[PDB]
Amino acid sequence: LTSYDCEVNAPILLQGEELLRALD
Amino acid sequence: LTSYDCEVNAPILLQGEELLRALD
Amino acid sequence: EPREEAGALGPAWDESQLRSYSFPTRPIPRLSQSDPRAEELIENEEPVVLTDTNLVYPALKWDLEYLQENIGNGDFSVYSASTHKFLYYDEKKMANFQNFKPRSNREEMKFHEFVEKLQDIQQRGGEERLYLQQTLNDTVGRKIVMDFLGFNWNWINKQQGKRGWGQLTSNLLLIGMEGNVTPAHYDEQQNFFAQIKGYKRCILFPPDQFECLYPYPVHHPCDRQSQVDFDNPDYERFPNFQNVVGYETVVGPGDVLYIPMYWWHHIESLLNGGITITVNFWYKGAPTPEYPLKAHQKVAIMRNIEKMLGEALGNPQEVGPLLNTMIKGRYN
Amino acid sequence: EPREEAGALGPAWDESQLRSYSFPTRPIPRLSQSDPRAEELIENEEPVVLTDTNLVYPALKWDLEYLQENIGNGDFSVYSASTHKFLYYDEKKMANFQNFKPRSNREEMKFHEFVEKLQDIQQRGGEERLYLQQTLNDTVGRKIVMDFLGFNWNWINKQQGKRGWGQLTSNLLLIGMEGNVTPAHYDEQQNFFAQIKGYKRCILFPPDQFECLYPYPVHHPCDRQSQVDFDNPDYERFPNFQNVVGYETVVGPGDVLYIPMYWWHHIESLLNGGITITVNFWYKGAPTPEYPLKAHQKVAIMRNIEKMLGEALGNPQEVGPLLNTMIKGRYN
Ligand SMILES: O=C(O)CNC(=O)C(=O)O
Ligand SMILES: O=C(O)CNC(=O)C(=O)O
Ligand SMILES: [Fe+2]
Ligand SMILES: [Fe+2]
Repeated sequence: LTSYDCEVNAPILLQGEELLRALD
Repeated sequence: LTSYDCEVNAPILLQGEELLRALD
Repeated sequence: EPREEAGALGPAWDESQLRSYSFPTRPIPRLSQSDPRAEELIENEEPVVLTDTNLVYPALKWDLEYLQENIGNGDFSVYSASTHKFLYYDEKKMANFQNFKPRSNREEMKFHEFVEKLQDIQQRGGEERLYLQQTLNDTVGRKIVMDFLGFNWNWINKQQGKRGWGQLTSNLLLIGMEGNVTPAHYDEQQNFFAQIKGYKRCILFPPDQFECLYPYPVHHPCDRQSQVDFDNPDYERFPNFQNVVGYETVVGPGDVLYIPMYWWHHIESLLNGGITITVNFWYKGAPTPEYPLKAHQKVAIMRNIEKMLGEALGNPQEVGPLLNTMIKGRYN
Repeated sequence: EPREEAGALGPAWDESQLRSYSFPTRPIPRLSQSDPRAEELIENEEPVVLTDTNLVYPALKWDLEYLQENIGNGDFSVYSASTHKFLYYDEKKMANFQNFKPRSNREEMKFHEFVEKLQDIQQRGGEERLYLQQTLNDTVGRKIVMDFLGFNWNWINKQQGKRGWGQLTSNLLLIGMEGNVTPAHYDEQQNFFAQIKGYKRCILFPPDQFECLYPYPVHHPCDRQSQVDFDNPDYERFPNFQNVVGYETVVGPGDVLYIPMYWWHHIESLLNGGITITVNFWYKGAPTPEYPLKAHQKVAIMRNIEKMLGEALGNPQEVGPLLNTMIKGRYN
């Protein structure tokens, strides 16, 4: 009940952690 | 969420179905 | 209109024996058990008075003398009150509501002690009121066992089977003084309510009248009971009680009232009608399997939200403030 | 008091560039990354402006010309508005609220098209406003890739590790016109907010100010955003907005603002300050494991109740009436 999602003001092409690793 | 309990105006010695069968 | 007792024994009761309330009602149908309409009502979870089930035929001879002589030496829960209202409360929930002060007290006694108490009040013209409410169990004596076995199990077992109900959990024996009232509440089990001695006026309200009846918070001892004082309704706190509409009937010896699960009910022993005796049959409801949702399903949902919040917050008194915080300026 | 730019270049900004609002605020601390107090604040999920992380040092040279030349031919989401307020909305939830009419529209375009649009507005003295908001992905060109790799991953990876956070989900590139406002809302991820060009005033409110900020219903497109119009607060609908107290700061090139998960934030590009550029770093929060419960935990609970009710009722618009039915005359 205390659990939470990860929604932000942007929709859910690599990005974040995936972008970084692919690049490195 | 639609599930329900069986609380009534009485607390929760055999009784009900158990009383009946023991007797019969 | 009050029925006429067979043999020209006159009206079983009259209007002056009914308490006066602020809302209108319509009659619950009184039907024969063989009438298809009765089956339709039960199937649809709607109340009906059945006049000829012979459900507790053998108990029709019961009275205080016969019961004292035959019901054993087991303990009976007897409530004592200074008011006609016997508001039910759950003792296990009292710790969480230290400020709740019950108007009635439970005392455990032997049947003959209950009977003696009733006698002392009568003789001393006392205003005290008693209401015995005790589940039938193995301590009852031989004759009561014989009587109980003579109940119409054939008929009620078919009902249980036909409706997909769960098990019989208990049979509550209720013995009340004239004028006693069990204030409006709903129970979470199916109920065949079998009248044995005297007359009780039963006022029922469908589950969709939840908004008009204002049950206590789930964690309060009076969970499932209405907060409205039917004798002095506070319309400022409970404005929709002005919209309540009941279904009513008066049951007498031999009658069985089906009180469907989640249906609100207010029960009163007729003024000046002497003691009343009733035995109920409580069955767990069928299993929770489609839209649109039924009223009683929404009630189950609300109860569940209250229950989960109490557990998650770790203090049931925090439930209200969180709910308020959720709705103000957002959903209200 | 506005800071002085190195080299006697005068005040970075002045009071007249800030919009005027109805509530008081206190400053967010500005500290060095090496200052133990900064670590304490982040550990405790409290905001802090870090002045020397060099988090996006290589991006400090970014401007429209350099980005147009190097950021690739991928699509960029650009919002267009007739007002300074760019209220965020979730397009997937629009079907369930047919009457919601967004004040801004999203258009997908190439970077050079965004730049051209900005130019046309300037020249034609238009009142139109644009706000590019686009997650950084694989279509960016070589130089941007080089810049991105030059971010201070060493420092931010340690932060991620130290706080038990989950993965970096994305980096949002925000390019706004002077005067643009992102209205108050909270995000469910941890955020290091790295300012690159221009100045943005950030007003934050702790999660325990939920009662003062009145977020939309969870199923509404503006879920997580405040319903209060900061420019014309309706105290009749939102009386506790009269009790709101913010934490504020103005960030400029090189500054990093930690916006802790669940903290409300209102962000505005200074009036007459030219375009602004920011890159955020969004990380999923740590795992849900003790009483008393934190404010943000109660917020999570409320969101969950809303979510479950919407699913159980089968229509999110039924959520409000059920909640109201639950509390009136019972918990309010
Ligand atoms: O008969 C009474 O006074 C009370 N009975 C019930 O509420 C019941 O049987 O469910
Ligand atoms: O910078 C802006 O205008 C909006 N940014 C955010 O709300 C954010 O990064 O979480
Ligand atoms: Fe009952
Ligand atoms: Fe945000």
